[PDB]
Amino acid sequence: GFHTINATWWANITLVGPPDTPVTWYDTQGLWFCNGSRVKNPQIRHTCNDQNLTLIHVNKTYERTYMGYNRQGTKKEDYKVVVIPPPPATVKPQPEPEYVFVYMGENKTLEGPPGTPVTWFNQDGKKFCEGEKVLHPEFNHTCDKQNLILLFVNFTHDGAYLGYNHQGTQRTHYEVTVLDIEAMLVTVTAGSNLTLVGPKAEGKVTWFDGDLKRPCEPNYRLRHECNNQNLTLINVTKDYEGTYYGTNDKDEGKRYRVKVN
Amino acid sequence: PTCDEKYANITVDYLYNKETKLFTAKLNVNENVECGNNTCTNNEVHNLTECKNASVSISHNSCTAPDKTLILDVPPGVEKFQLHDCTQVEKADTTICLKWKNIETFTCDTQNITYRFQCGNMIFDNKEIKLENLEPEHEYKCDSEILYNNHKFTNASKIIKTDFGSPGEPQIIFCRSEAAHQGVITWNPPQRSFHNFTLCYIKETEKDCLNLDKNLIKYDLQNLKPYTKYVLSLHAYIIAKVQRNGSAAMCHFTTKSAPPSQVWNMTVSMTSDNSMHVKCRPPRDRNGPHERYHLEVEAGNTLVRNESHKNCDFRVKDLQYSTDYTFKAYFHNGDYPGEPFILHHSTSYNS
Amino acid sequence: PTCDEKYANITVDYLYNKETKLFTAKLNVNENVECGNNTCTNNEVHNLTECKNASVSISHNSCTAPDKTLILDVPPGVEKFQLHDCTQVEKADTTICLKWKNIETFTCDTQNITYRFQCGNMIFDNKEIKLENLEPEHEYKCDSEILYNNHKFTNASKIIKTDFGSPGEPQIIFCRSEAAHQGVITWNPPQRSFHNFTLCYIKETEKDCLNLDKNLIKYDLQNLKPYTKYVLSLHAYIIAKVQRNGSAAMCHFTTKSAPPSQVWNMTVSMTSDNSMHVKCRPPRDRNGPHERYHLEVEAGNTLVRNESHKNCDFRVKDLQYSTDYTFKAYFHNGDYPGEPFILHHSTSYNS
Ligand SMILES: *[C@@H]1O[C@H](CO)[C@@H](O[C@@H]2O[C@H](CO)[C@@H](O[C@@H]3O[C@H](CO)[C@@H](O)[C@H](O)[C@@H]3O)[C@H](O)[C@H]2NC(C)=O)[C@H](O)[C@H]1NC(C)=O
Ligand SMILES: *[C@@H]1O[C@H](CO)[C@@H](O[C@@H]2O[C@H](CO)[C@@H](O)[C@H](O)[C@H]2NC(C)=O)[C@H](O)[C@H]1NC(C)=O
Ligand SMILES: *[C@@H]1O[C@H](CO)[C@@H](O[C@@H]2O[C@H](CO)[C@@H](O)[C@H](O)[C@H]2NC(C)=O)[C@H](O)[C@H]1NC(C)=O
Ligand SMILES: *[C@@H]1O[C@H](CO)[C@@H](O[C@@H]2O[C@H](CO)[C@@H](O)[C@H](O)[C@H]2NC(C)=O)[C@H](O)[C@H]1NC(C)=O
Ligand SMILES: *[C@@H]1O[C@H](CO)[C@@H](O[C@@H]2O[C@H](CO)[C@@H](O)[C@H](O)[C@H]2NC(C)=O)[C@H](O)[C@H]1NC(C)=O
Ligand SMILES: *[C@@H]1O[C@H](CO)[C@@H](O[C@@H]2O[C@H](CO)[C@@H](O)[C@H](O)[C@H]2NC(C)=O)[C@H](O)[C@H]1NC(C)=O
Ligand SMILES: *[C@@H]1O[C@H](CO)[C@@H](O[C@@H]2O[C@H](CO)[C@@H](O)[C@H](O)[C@H]2NC(C)=O)[C@H](O)[C@H]1NC(C)=O
Ligand SMILES: *[C@@H]1O[C@H](CO)[C@@H](O)[C@H](O)[C@H]1NC(C)=O
Ligand SMILES: *[C@@H]1O[C@H](CO)[C@@H](O)[C@H](O)[C@H]1NC(C)=O
Ligand SMILES: *[C@@H]1O[C@H](CO)[C@@H](O)[C@H](O)[C@H]1NC(C)=O
Ligand SMILES: *[C@@H]1O[C@H](CO)[C@@H](O)[C@H](O)[C@H]1NC(C)=O
Ligand SMILES: *[C@@H]1O[C@H](CO)[C@@H](O)[C@H](O)[C@H]1NC(C)=O
Repeated sequence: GFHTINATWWANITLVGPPDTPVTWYDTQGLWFCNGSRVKNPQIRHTCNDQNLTLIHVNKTYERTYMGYNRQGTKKEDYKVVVIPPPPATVKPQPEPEYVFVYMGENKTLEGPPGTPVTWFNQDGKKFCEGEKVLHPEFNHTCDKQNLILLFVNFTHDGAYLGYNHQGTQRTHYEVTVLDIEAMLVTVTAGSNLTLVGPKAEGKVTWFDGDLKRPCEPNYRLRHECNNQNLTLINVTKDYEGTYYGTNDKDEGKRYRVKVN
Repeated sequence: PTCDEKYANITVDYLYNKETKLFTAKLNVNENVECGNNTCTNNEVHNLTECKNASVSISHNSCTAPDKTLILDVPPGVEKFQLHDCTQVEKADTTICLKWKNIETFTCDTQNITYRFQCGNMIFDNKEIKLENLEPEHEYKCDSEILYNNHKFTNASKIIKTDFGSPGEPQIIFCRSEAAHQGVITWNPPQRSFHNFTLCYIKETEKDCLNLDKNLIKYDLQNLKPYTKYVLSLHAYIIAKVQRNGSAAMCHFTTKSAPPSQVWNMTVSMTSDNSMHVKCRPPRDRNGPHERYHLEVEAGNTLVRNESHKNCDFRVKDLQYSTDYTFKAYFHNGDYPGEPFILHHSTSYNS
Repeated sequence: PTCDEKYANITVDYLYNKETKLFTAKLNVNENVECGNNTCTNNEVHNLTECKNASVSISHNSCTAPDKTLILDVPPGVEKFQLHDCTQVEKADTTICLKWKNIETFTCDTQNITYRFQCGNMIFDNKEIKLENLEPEHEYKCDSEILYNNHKFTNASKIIKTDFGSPGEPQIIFCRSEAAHQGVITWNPPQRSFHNFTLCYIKETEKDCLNLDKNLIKYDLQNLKPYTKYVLSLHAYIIAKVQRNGSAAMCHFTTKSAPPSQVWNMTVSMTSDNSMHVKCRPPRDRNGPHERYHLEVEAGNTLVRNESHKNCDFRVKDLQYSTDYTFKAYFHNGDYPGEPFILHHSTSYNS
């Protein structure tokens, strides 16, 4: 008959079908799941047998009603499989950045996070080190599987350094000092006009949103006014809340988080 | 002394018994009411049918003659109404909906039925109530009563707890790409609770999305079109009964240049004895800021002619009669020349 | 006074006997009356022939001459009236019909005959009575009286059972076609009584119906033309005295796509010493939302030319003198590549 099964996340839940094998397992929407022992629609992780079905690593997309039928189709077994999410977990913050002062003409060793290899980046957005191999040789630095050694520290070696593991779960943050575009949060009153300033006057401006549809394109669901430099919002409603990123072809962009009062 | 006026302002309360589904009338008088026609022991009258008038003589020992009779009707319906939570799932964090559903029909008219709601410090008079802008993660309780002829006979309390919502937001430290197909995106996890870090990347036309674990903070994107701008939006999403996505942090980067693909529409035509016209279309993937086409003419695997032009239109002349030359045309975007496309063509002769 | 005046307003009651098929007439008087010629003991007279005038004399010891003369008209036979059920089979689910027929004629005239019918709370005066708006699966009771000149002489009653009918309505759970030739339709049995199901599939050309047992809940259509839309109508029917099928459920779905067949009449003709003209007709089974043609020209079992045209019209120029060429042309629907059509031809030329 009709049964309700809750289970938990990442649980291999087994649904028992009617007798008189073979059996077919379908859904109400119309997505084929199981045809006898053979499996159909591999994009959904599950396995089939002559009578029963098994779902592996269930999640939100599995919250539906599965119907199993015998060979003759005279009997039905409906199971309403829902998924209860686990309690939310608070992610532990990454280690706080620390400051290191290096004198001129000295070689400084910085320890990476445990777990080789250690990947080292800088604040300006360049790949300083990827494992043992060293990129950007002009900066005169070396890198083993664990640490990063700056040789003949410059006056321009001052800056931020980030060290990550192979999986990137952990992070270390250093600020090396040589010794001798923030997002804008805008609150807009409903039913008013909002002006957003884009990039410089040299180049066309392209806008994107969280919904991933360009606001300036025609037939947009929200009214707008796009020019080569600024964006105008007319009669702002509640649906205008979100984030809008405007960038030109010269690799210059700004992000505005619009919240409606 | 006189019973006529003493009980003129009496009050009658009606109680519904489910086991017998019957009505009991109780007089709000401390002293005993005694009757001879119907059983009215103590101060309660039993076995009364709804929507029917009954006559009962009311008298007391303290008050002497004359006597009097009272007429009573019974319209109160108790238990056919059930309280239901009509809260919308998409806005369950700050909105609480309470409704009353009737399951059994009754002979009572709706014009004499009222609903009163006491939710904490709020009082409402409506059959269905809505509450907006309620603080999340607070478990409240509210009482609802049904009044007939301005009397309390049905009341029900219900406890409602709000759901999770509004996660985020991630703080993208930096996004870039120092390789033709490899890009690096680095962010930080939001302080508030979230589940699994949905990240989307969009090129000029195409767009794709994926999910990342709550632990890792650095990600690398592969199979990226060289010299193509990409915009990435990352938002930490939690899975309630309705998935709450939260605000999204956006970043953009352009991939480094790479050698282009082969030239397209390599067309060669013969016009004169040793003059050949070679023209072609630009390659599908430019992978460079500049435009340039280089055509080399060889004979017997020996380079003998080499020309370059910003447009694919080359003329070949001054060649031996009936000789199988090889034309190799390639694209030089400025940094990394592309792989050449080679064809074989023969000449004509002298009159 | 006189017997004629005393018994002027005398009344007579007639009782019918089926064993003798005779009417006995009784005078509604208390005192005993004696008759001269015919014996009339007490107040009843027997052996009276139907539809014949009878003259009788009424007198009493308390009244003098003249004697009362009474004329009696005997009503016709009771058995000559028959009750017939005129209910139509097609409308037996909501209509009941009753009729009175006179199989055997009688000398009595038909002008003074009254038929009064009563079904439930409805009373009518007509020979044929018809009632509509009847709930299925119910039994009704009717009675009727037949009066001769507004004098009751026949009574009858009957019970009619309402035939079951109008089943349904089945609800289709879903319909789909995930394969190239297989489609799955799943429904739900109706609540009311039913026997079997009828499922009709209609396409752009033909419509065909099939019958299914009540036990079956799912069906799998097979041997279907790929990439075609079918509309399926399902209705449960019950074999009553006449077949009753209720309101149907309608759905529509299209199958998947399969590789197309080979092209037709791929004509190949000579154009010059190094050019060839290739044409072909579109395949009968498009099996796709797009039309495209791909041609591959090979020499010595080695591909040397690849072309793609929207129509089957290809020119093969700049070839080699005195050598063979194989043309493989196929139709592409945008989803699957069909079986190529292959031909061989020799460029039999010499400079
Ligand atoms: C200090 O670090 C800088 C790098 O940040 C090194 O000096 C200068 O590096 C810049 C940037 O790469 C060089 O400019 C470019 O370099 C190469 C050729 O060297 C080429 O890409 C360009 O033509 C351009 O010139 C610059 O030449 C270089 N200068 C010197 C004197 O090396 C430097 O090695 C570090 N150390 C010290 C002690 O300055
Ligand atoms: C549920 O069973 C599946 C199948 O065994 C497990 O998921 C992975 O499935 C692949 C493909 O069959 C196997 O190669 C892997 O070994 C399986 N993973 C593991 C960790 O064994 C899945 O783990 C099972 N889930 C539970 C909770 O036991
Ligand atoms: C369903 O799975 C079966 C295998 O279990 C696939 O192969 C069919 O197997 C049955 C017996 O189980 C044979 O009678 C058929 O001839 C097989 N081939 C078919 C139906 O094409 C089968 O292909 C799978 N799909 C369907 C729709 O039955
Ligand atoms: C949810 O579970 C499914 C089980 O199939 C995981 O697999 C993906 O499911 C989506 C949605 O149907 C498909 O589009 C993908 O093709 C499936 N495979 C892969 C490799 O992504 C899915 O990853 C799970 N989602 C999570 C854990 O967020
Ligand atoms: C499918 O499920 C059925 C029903 O559970 C299995 O049949 C029996 O299941 C019980 C469960 O307690 C086992 O103890 C028995 O041993 C099972 N009997 C047999 C004959 O298998 C059945 O095994 C499952 N698998 C298949 C392939 O049908
Ligand atoms: C920093 O490291 C550099 C690179 O190894 C050192 O420079 C070399 O020093 C060695 C001896 O240790 C010499 O043999 C090399 O000739 C040096 N290389 C150059 C290019 O000059 C440097 O001495 C280290 N500095 C400190 C302070 O330890
Ligand atoms: C309806 O109101 C009655 C009182 O008229 C409530 O009954 C009391 O409930 C509390 C707990 O909420 C108990 O401690 C008391 O003993 C109950 N009786 C009295 C006389 O106070 C009742 O809870 C309310 N709600 C419902 C659903 O009946
Ligand atoms: C799933 O949870 C519901 C909650 O109402 C419960 O009724 C049902 O029995 C559960 N099913 C299981 C544990 O299989
Ligand atoms: C998020 O996805 C990861 C990786 O698959 C998994 O371990 C984790 O349980 C998921 N979190 C939730 C809340 O489902
Ligand atoms: C959140 O992500 C889900 C899953 O992709 C999507 O269906 C939904 O539209 C997104 N937005 C909101 C507001 O839930
Ligand atoms: C060919 O000639 C161009 C100038 O026309 C020159 O830049 C180039 O180096 C020459 N060689 C090749 C191999 O392109
Ligand atoms: C429904 O029943 C009628 C007879 O009552 C029959 O003529 C008709 O064909 C049936 N319709 C079907 C089977 O679709």
